This record gives sequence, C-alpha cells and structure tokens, in this order.
Amino acid sequence: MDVRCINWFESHGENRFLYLKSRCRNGETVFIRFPHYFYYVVTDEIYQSLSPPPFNARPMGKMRTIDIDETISYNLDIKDRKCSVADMWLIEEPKKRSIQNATMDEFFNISWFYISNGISPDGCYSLDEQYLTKINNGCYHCDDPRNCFAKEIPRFDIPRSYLFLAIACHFDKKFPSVFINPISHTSYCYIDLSGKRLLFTLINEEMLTEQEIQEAVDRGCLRIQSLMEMDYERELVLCSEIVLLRIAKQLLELTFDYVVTFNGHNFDLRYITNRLELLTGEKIIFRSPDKKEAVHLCIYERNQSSHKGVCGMANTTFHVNNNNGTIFFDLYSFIQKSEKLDSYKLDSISKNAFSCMGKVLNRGVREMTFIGDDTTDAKGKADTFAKVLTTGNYVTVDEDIICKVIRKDILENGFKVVLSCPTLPNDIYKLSFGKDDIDLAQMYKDYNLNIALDMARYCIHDACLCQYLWEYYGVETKTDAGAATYVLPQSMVFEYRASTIIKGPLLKLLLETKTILVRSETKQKFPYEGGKVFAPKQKMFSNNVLIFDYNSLYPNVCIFGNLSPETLVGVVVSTNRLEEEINNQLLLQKYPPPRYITVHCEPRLPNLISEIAIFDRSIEGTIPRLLRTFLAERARYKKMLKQATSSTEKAIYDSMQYTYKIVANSVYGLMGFRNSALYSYASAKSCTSIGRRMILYLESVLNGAELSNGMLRFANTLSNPFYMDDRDINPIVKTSLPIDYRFRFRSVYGDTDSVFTEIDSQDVDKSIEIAKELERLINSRVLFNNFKIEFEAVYKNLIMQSKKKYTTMKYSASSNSKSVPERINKGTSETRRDVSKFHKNMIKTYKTRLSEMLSEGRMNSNQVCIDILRSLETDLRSEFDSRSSPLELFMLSRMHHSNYKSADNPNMYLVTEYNKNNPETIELGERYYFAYICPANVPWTKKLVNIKTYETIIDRSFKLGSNQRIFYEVYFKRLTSEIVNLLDNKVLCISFFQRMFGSRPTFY
Amino acid sequence: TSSADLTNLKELLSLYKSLRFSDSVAIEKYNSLVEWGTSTYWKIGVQKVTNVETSISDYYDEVKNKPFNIDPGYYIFLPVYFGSVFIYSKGKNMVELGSGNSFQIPDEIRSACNKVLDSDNGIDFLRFVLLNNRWIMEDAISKYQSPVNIFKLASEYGLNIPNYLEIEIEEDTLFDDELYSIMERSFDDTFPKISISYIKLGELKRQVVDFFKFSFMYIESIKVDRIGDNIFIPSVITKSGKKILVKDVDHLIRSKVREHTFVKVKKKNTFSILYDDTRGEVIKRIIDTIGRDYYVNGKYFSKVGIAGLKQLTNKLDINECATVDELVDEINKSGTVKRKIKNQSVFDLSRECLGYPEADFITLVNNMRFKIENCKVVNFNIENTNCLNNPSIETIYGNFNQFVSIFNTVTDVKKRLF
Amino acid sequence: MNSVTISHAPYTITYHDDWEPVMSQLVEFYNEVASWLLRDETSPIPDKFFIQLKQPLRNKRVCVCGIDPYPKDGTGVPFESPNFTKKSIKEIASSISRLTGVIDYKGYNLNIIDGVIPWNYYLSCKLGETKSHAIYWDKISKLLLQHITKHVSVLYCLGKTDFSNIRAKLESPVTTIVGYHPAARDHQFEKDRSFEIINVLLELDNKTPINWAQGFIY
DNA sequence: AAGGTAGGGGAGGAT
DNA sequence: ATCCTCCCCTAC
Ligand SMILES: Nc1ccn([C@@H]2O[C@H](COP(=O)(O)OP(=O)(O)OP(=O)(O)O)[C@@H](O)[C@@H]2O)c(=O)n1
Ligand SMILES: [Mg+2]
Repeated sequence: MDVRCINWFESHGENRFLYLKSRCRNGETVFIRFPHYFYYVVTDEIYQSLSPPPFNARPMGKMRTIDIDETISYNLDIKDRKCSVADMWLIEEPKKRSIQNATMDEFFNISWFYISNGISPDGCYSLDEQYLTKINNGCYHCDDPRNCFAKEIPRFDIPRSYLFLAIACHFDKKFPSVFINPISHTSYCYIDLSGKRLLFTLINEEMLTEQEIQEAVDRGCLRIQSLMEMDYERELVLCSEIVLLRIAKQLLELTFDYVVTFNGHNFDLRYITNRLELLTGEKIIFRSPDKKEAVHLCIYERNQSSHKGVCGMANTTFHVNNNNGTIFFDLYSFIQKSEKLDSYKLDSISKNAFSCMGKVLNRGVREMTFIGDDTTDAKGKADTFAKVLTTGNYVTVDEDIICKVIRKDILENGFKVVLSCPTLPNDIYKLSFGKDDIDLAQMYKDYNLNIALDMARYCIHDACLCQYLWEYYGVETKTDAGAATYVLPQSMVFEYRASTIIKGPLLKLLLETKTILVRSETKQKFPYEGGKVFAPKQKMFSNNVLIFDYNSLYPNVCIFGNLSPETLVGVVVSTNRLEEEINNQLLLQKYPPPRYITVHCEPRLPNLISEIAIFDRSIEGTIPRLLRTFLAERARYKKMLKQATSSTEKAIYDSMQYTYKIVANSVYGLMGFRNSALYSYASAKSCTSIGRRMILYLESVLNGAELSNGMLRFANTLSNPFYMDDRDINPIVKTSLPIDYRFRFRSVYGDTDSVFTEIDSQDVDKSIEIAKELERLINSRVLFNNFKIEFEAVYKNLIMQSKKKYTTMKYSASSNSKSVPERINKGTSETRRDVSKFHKNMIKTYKTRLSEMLSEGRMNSNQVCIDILRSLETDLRSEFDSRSSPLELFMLSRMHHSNYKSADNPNMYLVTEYNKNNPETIELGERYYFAYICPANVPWTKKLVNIKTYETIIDRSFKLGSNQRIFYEVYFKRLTSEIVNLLDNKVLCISFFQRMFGSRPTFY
Repeated sequence: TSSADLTNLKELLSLYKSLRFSDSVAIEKYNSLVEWGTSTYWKIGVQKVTNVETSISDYYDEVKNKPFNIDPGYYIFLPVYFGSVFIYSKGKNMVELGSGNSFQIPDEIRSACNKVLDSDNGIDFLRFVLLNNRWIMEDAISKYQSPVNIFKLASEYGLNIPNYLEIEIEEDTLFDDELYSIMERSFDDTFPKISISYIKLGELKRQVVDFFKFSFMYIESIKVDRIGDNIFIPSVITKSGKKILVKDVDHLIRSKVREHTFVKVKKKNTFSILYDDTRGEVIKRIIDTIGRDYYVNGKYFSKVGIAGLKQLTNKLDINECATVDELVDEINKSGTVKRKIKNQSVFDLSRECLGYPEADFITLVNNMRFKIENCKVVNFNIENTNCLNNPSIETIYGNFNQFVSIFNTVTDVKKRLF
Repeated sequence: MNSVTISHAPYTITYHDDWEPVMSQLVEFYNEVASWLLRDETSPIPDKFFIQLKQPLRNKRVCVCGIDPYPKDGTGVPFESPNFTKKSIKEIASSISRLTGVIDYKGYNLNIIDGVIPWNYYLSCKLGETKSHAIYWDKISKLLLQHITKHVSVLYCLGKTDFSNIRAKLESPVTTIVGYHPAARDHQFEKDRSFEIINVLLELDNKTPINWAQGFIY
C-alpha cells in the first residue's frame, strides 16, 4: 500500500495513541494508529533486577558508557577516563515508570519511536498489509511497525487541499469586541484535491437596508436563507450573521491538509469561536480519525521564557487544540521567527516580498501605464508581481505613492498595470503591493451596498495573499526538509530550537557508535574568551580590499582538534613558573603530537598561570560526526542553489543553506551552555583558542606578502602553527600570473573568521584575477589540513567607522567592472532598526558627500568639515521650523518583554500603561512603534535632563494635536554625533556642537 | 511544594542567619541557594550579599572603663588574654576578626575544635586567642550551653583553656582597680591577661571591663628573637631597659613607629603593650637592627636558614642520614610521615620545610627563568629586578640556592619513593 | 463602605476602600458582558459575585487562589462550605490537620485566618459546570488578581495545569507557589508541604508567619 | 524548553 | 567632570 507521509500527531485521552496521516497514489487518505510507549535505557544488571516485569524490551547491543565530567590536575599523573562496556536494553512501558538507574533520559519518546523502528517522518513507504487491522473507514491499527515500514520506495507526489481564510469585523472607535461588534465579511480561498480553486466572500446582510439588499441580488449576488443553500462557486453571497458563522465552522471542521491564516490564531479563529458561542449554542468540534476523541476549538497559549534566572518571558504564540490530523499554520509567528523587519505586519511583509521594477509605457492625465517584464528586472520578478496583481487593489510607487489600480492586463510573460499616479520625472519605478489607502472606520458609519462590495474585494485579497506568501517562502519544502533533518513530526518542525532539534541526529550517532554519555559530578561554568578582532588600520581606504573568509571555521576547528566531551585526556594547571616548565617538558614526551593536540588556553582561575588541554585525535568523537552531518546537508543545498534560476527558487534554497549554518554553529554553542547535555567547558574554550590561532596564522603570512615577477613571497614562514609537520615551508611559491604584476599586500582588519587584505590597486578586474590566484595558493600551500578559505568579494570605497561598523560597494568574486556593485551596510545606522527613517536619509547623503570630497582630493584648508557642518545646521534648523516631515519618519520600533531587573523599568511601565488604556494590546514578543513627543509651546532646548518622559507608543490612529510636536532635540543630537564623528577636524567639530546643542560630544 | 524544596529553603534560612562568622567556605553556597530560591519561586527576599565581613560584636558590649556598679547576679568570669582574636565555626576554617581570611592551624588543634562542636550543636562558633604562636580557647558563643561544659570537653580533647571563676554575688561589688587586681590574681593563669569578661546567668550577651593606665615611653631599638622553630617575634626596647610587648609584625607595620621616637603605651599590672593616636622603611629598619638575613613571614619573623640534608630530615620527621639516597628507606619505616611527603609536589614541600613565605615566594618564582634538565634545576635568573625591592623577597632571593639544592634532592627521593 | 451603580443585576457593588482604585474598570468591564452572562443560571447567584471586595487588603500576606467557585451551592466565598461537605475544603483541612494535630473540628474557613485571603480567579461559573465563563471574566479576573498581588507576598495557586502560565498574567513578581488542586486523583494535594514552605518564605521576607490552625471552627 | 562571546552607542546615576 | 551599570542590537 504505497503511501506518502503527511503528518504525525498524538492523542490526549485516557489512552495515548500516535497517528499517521498518509495519502495513497490515488488520493485516498489513510490513518494508521500506533500504540504509544514510554522508552527507557538500562544496563543488563538493571534489566534483570526490576521487580515489576517490563512490558517489552529489546537488546541495544554492547555499548560503551563514558563519564565525560571535567577535572583539572596540577601534574601529569592523569588516570584513564572512567569507562565501562555492558549489554544495554531498551524497555517499552505503556505507562510511565521510574527506574533508579535509567540513562539516555534526555531524549523524547517520539524520537525513540522513529529511530528504534527505522521510520522516517516524511518517507514514502509501501506498507505490508498483513499487520494493519481495519478499525474504521480508512483507519487502521498497527501493533508492529518494525515489520510494516520495512520497505521504502522512491518519493512520489500527491494532491493536497488548502483553506485560506480572513475576516473583517465592525470597527467603531475601539478594537473589535466579540460582545458588541458584529462580523461584516468572511472570505475563503478553497482549494480541493482536484486543484480547483474557489474564491468567494460572504457579506453580512443584516447591515444593509431592504433596498440595498434587493439591489445586491439584482446586480448579481446570491441571497441564501440558511446553510443548506450555500454555493461555493458563487463569488458573492449575502446571508445573516448566524449563517456566516455556521459556514465558517462547516469549513473549519473539514480534514484539510493545511488551514493557513495570518495572525488568525489570536484574532480570526478566536472571534469566530466566541462570537458563535454568544449567538447560538454551537461548538466547533474536532474528532480523531478513529472517533475516540471529540474536542471543541479553544485557542491556548504557549509562552517562551529566557534562559537566565530572574528573567521573564520574551515571546508568546497561540495554538489550535485540534486532534483531527490538520495543521493550523499561522504565518505571523513563522515569519517573525525567520525574518528581519522594522515591524511584522501583513502590509509591511508584502511591501518587501512582492515587488519589481517597471517602466512607464504610456503617460496620461489621470493615469500612468506601467509595463513589467523580464527585460526590466531579474528573472521571475515580473511573474511574481503579475500573480499578485490579479487580486491586488493598490500598487505603491517608489515606496511612497499609493495608487489605485484602474486597469490590469496579465501578459504571457509580464504584466501591464494602469495606476492613478501624478506625472513623475523618470522612466523606471519600483512597484510593490504595500499599504492600502482606505479608512474603514468611516466606511462603517455610512455603510451601504457599494461599500459592502468594495470591502468584499479587500477581504478576498487578504485571504489570497496568505497563499502567495505561503508559496513565496517555500513553507512546504522547509517543513519536509526539517522533519527529515531532525527526526520529529512535520507539525513540530518550526516550534523547537537548538536544545531539542540536535537530539535527533545525536541519538542516531550514539546508537551507531555504541556510546552512552553520563555524568557524576556537578557542572560549574567559568568565563572564557572569544574570537580575535583586529582594530582597523585606517578609516577610508579608497583601495580594493580582498575578503578571504574561512569556509566554516568553528565546525572545522572542532573536527580538526577532535573536540568532544569524551575525547579530552585532561587539563594540566600550574601556579608557578618552575613547575610550569617541568610540566611542559614532560607533556612534549608523554603526548607526542602525531596522536595528541596540545591547546594552550587561558587559565580559568585567577591564581593559575597556565592551563593546557590535551585532546586525543586517534579516535573520532561524537561532536565531529554531528558536525559532519550538518555540514554535508548545507553543502547539498548550496549545490542546488547554484542551479536555481527563478526568483523564488533562489530565495528558498538560500534560506535552507543559511539554516544549516546556524544549526551547525548551535552545536558549538550548546557546548558552552551550562544546561546542555553536551556541555564541556574545556572543549568549548579550546575550540575558540584554535580559532584565534588560525586567524593569526593566516593574517601573518598575508600581511607583507609581495607578488612579483612570476612568484609570490609570503611574509612569514609557512609552517604548521600547532605542531611539527612534514609539509614544505618555503615562503616562495610559483604563480600563474603575468610577470608584469608587482604588488604588495597588507592587512587592515579581521574578525573571528575573515581577513581583510588590502591591495594597492583600484581596478576591479585585476583584483579578481589576483584574488583567485591567491585563493588557489592559500588553500594548497598556506593552509595545511581540512581548513579552506573562499574569495568572496572586492570591497571598493571601503569606509570603516569602528571595529564592527563599515560601509562599502561590493563587487562579488563572480563579477567584473561591467556589473553594478551592491550597497553594503554592516553595523551602521543605515540597517539598525532602532534609529529612524529621518536619520537614515541624511546620514546617507552627507556620508556620500564626504567620501566624494576625500576621494577627489583637494584639502584646500579645513573646507571639508566646514562645508559639511554648515550644511548640516541648515537642514536641522530648516526641519525644526518647517516641520513638514511626517511623523512616520521619526518612529522607532522595539520588542516588548518582561526580562528586566527591578520590574519598574521605564519600558515595562510605558507598555503596561498603554495596554491598560489603549484597545490595542502589545504581546510579550511583539514589536511596537514609539516616538519622542513634546509640547509644541516650548523653545529649542539645549540642556536635556529627562528623555524617558517624552516616550509614547504609536497606535494605528495616533494623530498629533495642535499642542504637540516632534521632540527634535533627541533626533537631531543623535544624527549630528553620527555625521560629525566622520570628520577629522579637532577645532571646527567641537565649536559646532557648542553652538547647536551645547553638549559634550563623543568621538571614537 | 516538595520536602526537597522545603529543605533547600531551610538551608538558605539557616545560612542567611549564620553570617558574619562563617565566611570561610559559605558565600559560594549562599549564592547557589539564593539563585535556586528565586528560580523556583520567581521572587526571594534576599539581596545576594557577597561581601560579608567577619564581626561578632553583636554578642558583646562596649568596653567598660569607668568604675561602674552591678551588685546582684550569678556571674562567670574569664581572664581575657592579650593577642589576636580568631573564631572557628561549625564545619568551617579558622578566621580572624575584622578582615575575613583563611589561616592554617595545627591539625591536632582543628580536630579537637571539631570534636567539641560535634559533641554538642548548641555552639555557634568558638573563640581563640593567638599570642607568641600559642593557641588558647577562651569563650564559646552558644545558645544552649553555659560557659562550663565547653571547658570540660575542651580540656579532655586537648585544647588550652583559661581558668574560669563562678560566683553568686549579693553584696556590694563596685568595679575599680582594687577589684580588678583581686580578680585577675584569682585565676592562676600564666598568659598575659588584658581584660576580664563576665556573663550573667540567663543572658548570652557578653560584657568586658578593662582597667588600664597610659605610659609615655621612648623606643631605642627593636630586636627580633626566637620563640619556636625558625619563628621569631619582635621585642620593642626602650631607653630604660623595659620592653613593650608586640603580638605580631602587623602591629608595628601599621603603627608606623620608628626607633628613637616617643610613643604611647598601654600599661597593665604585669605587662605593657604598644598603644595605637612607609611600609618598606619600617620593615627594612627592624630587619637591619637585628641583621640583614631576616624576612617577614606574614605574621612573624623568620631567619635565613642554612638548609641541607640534615634540615630536610628534621622537618619530614625521619632519622638523620648523610646520603640523599638513604631517604627512601628512612621514610617507609612509618606510616605517619608519608602524609606530608607523597601528598604534595616537590615545589610545595620545599617551600614549607625550608622556611619560605607564600605570597613573596610565588612572586619571586613568577619573575624567574629556569634551565631544567631531566627535571633538575641547573640555572636560573631574574627577568624583572623591580620585584626584588621588597626586603622579604631580596632576603629569600639571595639564598635561593638553598631551595634549588633541596628541590633537586626532594625530586631524587620521590623518584624511588613513589 | 462605598458602592457603585451597575446597569444590570445585581445593579450595585459594595466594596471596601482598599478596592476603590480598580472600581472604575470593573464597572466598565462588567457592563460589557452582564447582558450576555445573566441569560443563564449561574453559580453563585449574581448578588454574590462581588462579595470578596468587602475585604481589607492591608492585613493580608498570603493568597489562596482557586480557579472558579463550586459548580453548585456557591456562597460567593471561595472554598466555603456551610456544612463542610465539599471535597476541596476536606483535603485543605485534612492536610493542615496532619501538620498541626488539630483533628476535632466542625469546619474550616480560610476567611478567619490571620493574613489569609482566599480568592476565586473566576468570579462565577455556569450552574453545574466548571471553567465555563472564561470568556466573560477574562478582563475582570486579570485586574482583580493583580490588585491582590500588589498586597500579598506569597501567591498560592491550586492546580498545576491551570496556573502554569500565571507568570504571564502578572506584572509584579510575587513569591509564587503552585500546588495540586484538592479534587484530583491519587490524593496529590495531601502529599505537599506548602503550609510550612509558605511560613519559611514569609520569615525570609521578614513577615509574620500564619497560624493556619486558626481556620478551624468547633 | 532554554546556543556562545565581542563591542558600540545611549540614558541615568552616584558621586 | 567622571566613571559605572544596564540595555538594545549587531557583527562574528
Ligand atoms: N550564530 C552564530 C554565527 C557565527 N558564529 C561563530 O562565528 C564564526 C564565523 O562566523 P561565519 O563566518 O559568519 O560562519 P561560517 O561558519 O564561517 O559559515 P560560512 O558562511 O559558510 O563561512 C563561526 O565559525 C562560528 O560559528 C557562532 O558561534 N554563532
Ligand atoms: Mg566562514
């Protein structure tokens, strides 16, 4: 019986069962019920010494148990690490038991189910029908999965059904309340297994007069009296509010594969559930496949706290309590956890997601025609835009002008759209689907048929936009890949973080290598150091800077050093420089480099002067294999990215390989996390120490290197930086570049992984040829092992402000002088989400002007600082008196949470008082907008005493009164410091602050 | 809501109260308990204080100098001695008052201290006085035991205790110089008696009365002389021939007195002590007076030795021998010497058995290069001579060859001793 | 004793001065839901909803919080049973009797113990049901519990499955204990020692301990 | 159920 | 002045 697995879920009744939802080639849905067991791992001595007999058990083989606790010694009398080998058993218990000596108790029971039965969560098995027992229509019970899922066949595709929904509720002057405010519209996008899409909107007829309803029907609307007259193939249906909700529950109770909403767990489904209960005695009832449970829809809350002590909560999500084998997926929490925005709102997400560049095809008097095709933008951008233009009502031009669509014509390859736009002095414009331009609160005061039909168009768009975002972010591909990578149900892929998702492959490794990890002592954490960060040699370079970055440093450091809790031989410490030397001489003979690596760390205790960790590299440990698994997966998705040609395939595969980078890096992080099963203080700090040494090695050999007439001379001797090695060390290496090349290399910065290597040329084509040559020689002759670097880009017009703040123009390694460089901002106010939109515009203007004057080169006297400072004051004073810039340019966004000491923090106070009075509630993980607002009847203030007293939170209906203005003093002070810190004059800058602000400036 | 959680709270409650005298090994445990208390209940009524000093003054009163009159009551009198004051708490180390630190005391003394505190748990901490490298137990601070039973037990276990007096007083008893003299002569103790303390039956609070005079003296020289095994004490000598008693080196170092100056002295009936109203000078001048080959061993003075095989055998409590190879057989005859020979490295043993200080000796070794062949020191030198300016460091540096000779010898015996 | 006017039954609330600075929101909140809530039969009757508001908060140290009042025979007073014939109070009295030795009694009422304020998180439920009005009291229950929390030092909740996220509902940290409700299987209420834990925590917070035996009436 | 350190810039306070 | 602490957010 060929089936493809769709989902796994657990019941929660008196008995616990695990259900599989899978679909046959022909579309038939089959549910299989499995018994749910508790899993325990015990030794043979324990297995035979249990008074209550076990229900079932199977041998696990002969596993080695290693005590991976860490101790320090002051001499070399190190004893063997306590280890034993014994027969192990895996015990299955229908009911929870407590066994005095049961190990591997940090693993989930669902993980044991998958692994000890050979089941892949997303496999496509050909099930053996002699074990399945029919218990209901299309539902089987399986008492033996080991002999049922034995055979897997190649993957095949299946149909899936979807429901996308949105609602609109009456709004007076407050957030809609289920006790007062009726629902006006409900829209669905109904997709069945056949692929047929039905788009329809329901209109509440009880808000229209008899004449308005009569015209609605005569103008082509259906008017249904009850649920049994509903027709899903009609675009518009009018009915009473009770019918609206009875249709809503008839659809929600269906066994869809996905029911997809945007922030509908807190509002959409919550309103429908509560409003129905108030009006009629009806419930939304879910049933299990075998009809042994029935539960009512009731949205519940799951909180996320921080990992510290007195800390509070820092996020919250809402979940559906269904038991019918349906995934109620909510885009709101998904995007917030996997996206970077100033705010996570449906309009802001679309504004960034669905955009393209279009050309003006034909100008008019009250219309402007745009054309978009593969000839105006990157391949696939015109197609993505054209798809959303089908339902879209407004198109935004250059992120500023919101135009209403007058005509639309979708072309075979692109689109033509006619917008209501004033004449603009250009030909090429950015189009995106962003914020609309309507006031619903007023439309509910003059409510009529034409408004009711106007709203219907917006509601169906919001229901379809969920589908376009669903495909845009490739949710289905990410879900299946995650379920296979971490062996867990598809429904749980996006709920868990590192501490849990690492345990899937970890359990496989422990069982394949036959290892048990145990502890007997108390864990104590100490601080340890981090990566090596260089200070910038200059600020503005005006030269090409080559970036040579280690492919994957820390994961490869842990593999090279075989850094794992069970591989450490020991830590030797000394209190004085007499015994330190004795220990060093003995270590060089007891632990020969060919088998051991010696890592010279910084002491953890202040009374120690030396701390040396010895790792045995002969037998590969558990962490190196865990890292190899995640590194291999990332390489596979990077390879597929190279073959992605559309605009959505590239984004999806780039996201996939990024995720695996973070997971492999989390494997490192969990080693320094005190509450991790993998915690190892010595191993985590040894990884960092080796990392620092590799950065210093690469920087040294490159800094001072000279490319000459047919050969490259490295600055230092190319020796192994850790131990004595048999590789060549001659710093002279033959090159394949023309003998006419005569260059010198320097090093201007570097942080943990990459080295910024400066060359004395400005051409961006010779820089690529030379950099590629360095890449070959460095990987083959400078580096000595599994470490490799990649050439990523040529930075041009690099300007650095501080160690971790710089901007540049990026010419990628795979480009040339005929390509357009990217604009890169790292760490600066241009990318920070807690600055402004006003600051960003001016800092870009003046920073560019400064770069151009210094690049051109004049240095008449002190003109550079004088012209910039005088111009800055003009603009700052002009805005203060003109006050023409809208408030939306001076708003900041900040995340709410309760992670404060002394709970009376101004941030908790501001939000708490907001929540108590404003109908809009800010949740514990929500980002809110705020601004600094002051009375309009006060002068320019030079001496600022209290800032926290001007903060206010901006809601959806926040309009300044005649007695309010923007607190320009705080916005201007921050901008001025950022601009003036760029200058290199010690007299004009200081006098500038004294005149404009009267404050003491800070410089870096 | 479990009994385990109740226990952890009671442990925090007991240790929160038992502060200011149990600071040897307690702060790390206290920090753990309060971090647990807040983690499992979200709030705890403690401030996580980590800078707790040592101070037991809440158990005592101010010093009474005036001739006051307390006529009724049952009193126990103790001849409080002159010296540095230490306390010893339950399962803790010896700690000095005023500045919390750790001290090494003889193992026989610490064992007896544990025996009386294990015999009965009604004692919060013991009180000790130190003078001339002699430990005496004075007055145990308790809730359930009168100042009688600790003296009976301490004597049996082997601790020094004063003779105490008990009397029920009904007749007029005015405190004055006359009564002070009568009382102090009635205890039959030999150690210098600085004051007399009394406790009233039924009250735990201590009171102390001190009758003393002042004397104006002129110091001519300060000498250093031996009391024990390479342990010396200062003796301040005035132009009249009289001596001013000093308990330790710290007193003269902090008082900033110099030879050929006038000082105030606290005069008692049988002795007098220097009254308290720039560090290198006072240390070097006292040493110069008695000889260059002396250093300051923390609390005491110690002379430079002439260390060799004979001294090593005397400190390891084994028979004298002439060849270093004889040590292996003279150490395995008993089972009691091994305790200090096998349990510590060569560096530590050679420091303690030759008379080197702790803080200053590490400072010297951490500024010194060594040439070591086959785990034997053959050469050394100094990287930064600015560490040698301290008189204590120069004295041990100039004789460092003695450390090297023994250091190699101790390595040799371990090679075959194991 | 002041009062406010309510648009629906009981048409008035009488309260102690200590509750005055939350009455403004309580009136607005109740007047939003009373027209829906009062359509059915409730436990207790509407005139008993706001009966614990006639209670000073300045002499309270520990709060004993339930989830809702008895499905039947409610008096408005949490945990109160005029005949001591309800499972919840039986186990509450039994557990403390084991600790104190007081076994000869006719009843046990938490409202007479010094420093104890018993409280029902939800002020009412549907007659014969439990947790049935969670939607009606959501706004009010949050406000009232926070007001008590600002006064007491130790919040004692009954039910680990119901108060697991109580930390999310309070802005003022309180020394929270969550135990078992005195109604579940396996007699898990009487296996806790929360009565002594509370007094130990109070001593750590420099507060007078509670003599829990004061609740016994004979 | 809960990954790690390095570092800049800003607000408020205790001197 | 003048440094210290806390925090928000970013680079790895
Ligand atoms: N969350 C993160 C991030 C980084 N890092 C650390 O920063 C090092 C360099 O960061 P990186 O160069 O951006 O990441 P990478 O491993 O080199 O991957 P690459 O892009 O293929 O070169 C990483 O090796 C460490 O993983 C850490 O700890 N956690
Ligand atoms: Mg890298």
